[PDB]
Amino acid sequence: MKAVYPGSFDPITLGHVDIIKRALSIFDELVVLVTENPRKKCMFTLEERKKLIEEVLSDLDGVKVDVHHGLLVDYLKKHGIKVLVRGLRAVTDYEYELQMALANKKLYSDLETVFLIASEKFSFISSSLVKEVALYGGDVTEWVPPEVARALNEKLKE
Amino acid sequence: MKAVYPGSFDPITLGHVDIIKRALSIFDELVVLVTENPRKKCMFTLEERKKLIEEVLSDLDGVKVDVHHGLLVDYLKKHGIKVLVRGLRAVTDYEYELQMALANKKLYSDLETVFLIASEKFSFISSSLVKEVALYGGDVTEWVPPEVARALNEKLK
Amino acid sequence: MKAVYPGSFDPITLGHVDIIKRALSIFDELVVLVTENPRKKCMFTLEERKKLIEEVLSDLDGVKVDVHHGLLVDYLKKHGIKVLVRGLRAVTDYEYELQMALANKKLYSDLETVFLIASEKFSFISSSLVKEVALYGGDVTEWVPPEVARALNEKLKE
Amino acid sequence: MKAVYPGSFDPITLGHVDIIKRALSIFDELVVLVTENPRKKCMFTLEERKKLIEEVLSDLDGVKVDVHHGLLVDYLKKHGIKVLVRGLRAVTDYEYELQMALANKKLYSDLETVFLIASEKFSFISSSLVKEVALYGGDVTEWVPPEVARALNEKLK
Amino acid sequence: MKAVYPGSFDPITLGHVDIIKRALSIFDELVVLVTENPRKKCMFTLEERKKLIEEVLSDLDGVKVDVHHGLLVDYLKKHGIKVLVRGLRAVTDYEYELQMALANKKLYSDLETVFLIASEKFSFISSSLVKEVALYGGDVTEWVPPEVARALNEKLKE
Amino acid sequence: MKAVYPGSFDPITLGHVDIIKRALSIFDELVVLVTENPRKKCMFTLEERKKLIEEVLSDLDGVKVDVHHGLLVDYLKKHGIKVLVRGLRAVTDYEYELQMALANKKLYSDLETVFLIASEKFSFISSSLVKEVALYGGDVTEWVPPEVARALNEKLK
Ligand SMILES: CC(C)(COP(=O)(O)O)[C@H](O)C(=O)NCCC(=O)NCCS
Ligand SMILES: CC(C)(COP(=O)(O)O)[C@H](O)C(=O)NCCC(=O)NCCS
Ligand SMILES: CC(C)(COP(=O)(O)O)[C@H](O)C(=O)NCCC(=O)NCCS
Ligand SMILES: CC(C)(COP(=O)(O)O)[C@H](O)C(=O)NCCC(=O)NCCS
Ligand SMILES: CC(C)(COP(=O)(O)O)[C@H](O)C(=O)NCCC(=O)NCCS
Ligand SMILES: CC(C)(COP(=O)(O)O)[C@H](O)C(=O)NCCC(=O)NCCS
Repeated sequence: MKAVYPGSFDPITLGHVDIIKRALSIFDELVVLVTENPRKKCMFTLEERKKLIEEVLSDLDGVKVDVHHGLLVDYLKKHGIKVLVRGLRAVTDYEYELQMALANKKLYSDLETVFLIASEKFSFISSSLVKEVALYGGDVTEWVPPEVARALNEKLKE
Repeated sequence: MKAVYPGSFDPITLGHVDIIKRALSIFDELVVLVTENPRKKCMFTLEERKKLIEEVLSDLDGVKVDVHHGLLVDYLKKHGIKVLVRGLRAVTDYEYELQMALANKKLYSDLETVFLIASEKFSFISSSLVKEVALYGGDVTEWVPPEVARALNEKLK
Repeated sequence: MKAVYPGSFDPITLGHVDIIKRALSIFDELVVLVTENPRKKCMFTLEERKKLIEEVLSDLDGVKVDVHHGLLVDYLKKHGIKVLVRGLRAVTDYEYELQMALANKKLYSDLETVFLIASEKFSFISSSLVKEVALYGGDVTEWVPPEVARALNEKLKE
Repeated sequence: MKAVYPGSFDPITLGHVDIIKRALSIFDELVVLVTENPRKKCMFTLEERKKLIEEVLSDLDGVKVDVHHGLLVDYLKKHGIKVLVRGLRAVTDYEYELQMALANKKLYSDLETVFLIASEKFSFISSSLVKEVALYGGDVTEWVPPEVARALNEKLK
Repeated sequence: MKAVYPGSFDPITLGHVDIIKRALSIFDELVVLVTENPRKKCMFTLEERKKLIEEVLSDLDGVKVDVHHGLLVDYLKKHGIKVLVRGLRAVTDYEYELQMALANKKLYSDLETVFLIASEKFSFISSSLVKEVALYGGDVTEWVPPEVARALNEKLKE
Repeated sequence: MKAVYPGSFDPITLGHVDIIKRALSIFDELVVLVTENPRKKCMFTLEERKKLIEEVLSDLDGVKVDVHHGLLVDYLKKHGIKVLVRGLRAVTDYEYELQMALANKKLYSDLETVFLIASEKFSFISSSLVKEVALYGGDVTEWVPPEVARALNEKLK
């Protein structure tokens, strides 16, 4: 069965990769969906983020990476996908997640949003933390794949 | 007794209408006050928002709609109003509401901020949700009055 | 207009007294209702609590003190009261309040639960904290009326 | 694929039944597991709760109801089940759920705890609310299956 | 400078040991104070707990282990200690810690309660979790010192 | 022992001054570090903020005021400081403080971030609140030092 893992992935972290790998143990097919969050000004374009994720996930079976500019549930409806996966961390805004899950279900009544728990080691990181630290030249090697560390380093020069 | 229900109402949703109606069961006179939130960029002007609300509330007795550009407690002091009504949702920033209630009371010692609980159906909606969904062409009809759905549709063109 | 301010008041604190005083600015008649909480083992009997509160509020106009053993909304329906007042503190279980308000409104549709915010000075106290400190002989004089400090002291000799 | 939906179910509510029906959209087999919570004193025995749930879910395909007295992950390991399903409400202790998910995953590395969101209607109810209202003679009919309203009625005599 | 690390320590976990080690990098003298929490029924007596802690910390310099049955601030006042150290975890009741810090500062105005953050790995563990798991015969080896795993095993036979 | 109290101090409030005074009873040397928060647009420059704080703390022994534009831990590493002090309020985003403490300790393994509790009177105030109220011409006298009230008044003209 198919699921979508939607997110800004700006950039993708090792926490995200963990959720992807784990989600694949429940859903045979996973779409990692780089989707526009209108409440964020992103560092990387949607396509830059897609290419990064593809490099990073390159030898996982069962995973496809895509981008979406519109209403999330329209992507799912169009492709006949009825499951959304999201990760929950200690630093997650829980009411935000609930609000969106409930809103999405109202817009798409067949939808199920399924949450996995971040492991302890990734429960307090975020893309935002990663970018902030990299932008001041800190080491983010333990939080992101090497592809992403390179990409961040370049963007901090450009 | 008179109370002010202050908010961005950008736009007013069914959750807001519910708090208005319920607040009127306690306070015989309610001022719905469209007030500037300096931490928000608003979709509709203060006056567009007043007009929607007036259309929406248009046969409710006991309600007046107004706008205010300054310090909220100044409106209440000038009009002799000593009660502020606000709604509490599952998705409400509780510390923000407390902070603001306490700051307002510091500024205006006779003030009481009184909170009502949003019903379950409205406890996870907000104007922000409504606008985001409308802006991507989703149906917001379950969350807003039809006057507002119309207004949002126009604004999105 | 009539309102009920229901609670364990076990014992009543200066924080409760503040909410009573403030609620009386909005509601002409206030019933302070000593109500059984089935999730607590109380220190004082319902009647001991009623008596302390009466001593403590003795010269406030507009306040009546009463006790109730049953379903809270039944007290209100019986007496034609449609407003419940509760205080909100930094240490309040917000979800429990919200749950109870919404349950109470499902049981009694005309009901409105209204919340006042505890002042900063009382926003981190509770009857529980008071009892625990008095139990170990600490001074609770800044948190409770003198009558209550007295009653606590006696109870911790018994 | 099999999952276990573990809980006190003391008693089962319409919120739990909703999660069960929805989980069955994802998992082909669901074990509803009446499991001992050592931080709770139950109203009904584990076996009373099992019988109630079996009455309630009687014509749902794909569900089994069972009881477990020990460590949750031991039941899953024993039966080769590697998914746990839980529900998330507005009134859920989030940090408790995370703790327990993380602890269970430590104890059983192949485990995944999967969370579904309770609908708005069921996001502010709990078994504990139901029992407290029932015990004071309040109507809990909109929160529990009729079977459970009956059982609560009897127990309170 | 002297500090007290007060707690139930029922039993001491690796999370507590981490806080102790780290607090010693700031405070040259640390008193680990096994103190009675009246809102808990403890598994081990205060003396059992002291003994376990002493076994566990046996070759740490700068640490003393003690017990206290009364009001915490009375121990501190008696011994001229003005700093209390507590740990903060993702599963900490933050309002309970604040309440108690503020209450303690009210009862002893010179006191400062200082909080350290638990590491990610210990941020979701508690003595309570440990005891629940052990009680049902689960491995708590990664969460407690071996002395404690042994003590827990014995207690679960007794 | 030396500690850094880092913050935007935009502007410094009486709550910050209280944490400074109290931190000085534990740490014989305190550096108040005006540091860039990249998630905020500041009202005052780093140097305006440094100068305010210096006026405000002028007769406190043991305190130095400084500014830093980069990674916070780099300031500490450079100066051999291994303690960071922060304040906890009712209105503090706890998860954010935790996240940053843990991240900082990852980047600088000798570091301890140590938290003091804001007194009740300061537990619901913030520089943001102050700015918002001052902006609308409200009295912020009870929340900031008179030097800061003045500075805010100027800025608003
Ligand atoms: C990108 C995301 C999925 C949120 O993910 P994020 O937390 O990784 O930013 C986004 O907010 C989203 O859903 N965008 C599309 C708009 C939409 O479908 N719904 C918003 C109303 S629920
Ligand atoms: C509009 C509102 C009442 C907030 O309502 P909102 O949550 O609907 O945005 C606003 O923040 C407000 O009070 N605005 C300007 C006046 C003021 O006094 N602000 C300081 C509050 S301490
Ligand atoms: C005593 C109290 C008011 C709670 O107040 P407390 O927080 O002061 O203990 C009580 O829990 C209550 O409302 N009712 C007792 C019985 C009842 O009505 N229970 C169901 C409420 S949904
Ligand atoms: C605690 C509970 C009964 C279920 O919780 P519920 O009461 O929230 O429905 C849970 O299912 C459980 O696991 N009980 C058995 C003991 C166990 O495995 N404990 C360690 C959990 S980390
Ligand atoms: C031991 C502890 C610090 C709590 O520690 P714990 O949270 O590890 O159980 C305890 O509750 C305590 O202080 N006990 C004695 C009673 C007291 O002095 N104060 C509570 C009044 S603020
Ligand atoms: C960002 C901030 C100034 C926050 O302080 P504030 O809460 O007073 O704004 C913080 O003190 C800090 O660390 N800033 C510098 C940038 C940095 O080092 N960021 C990585 C945070 S892990």
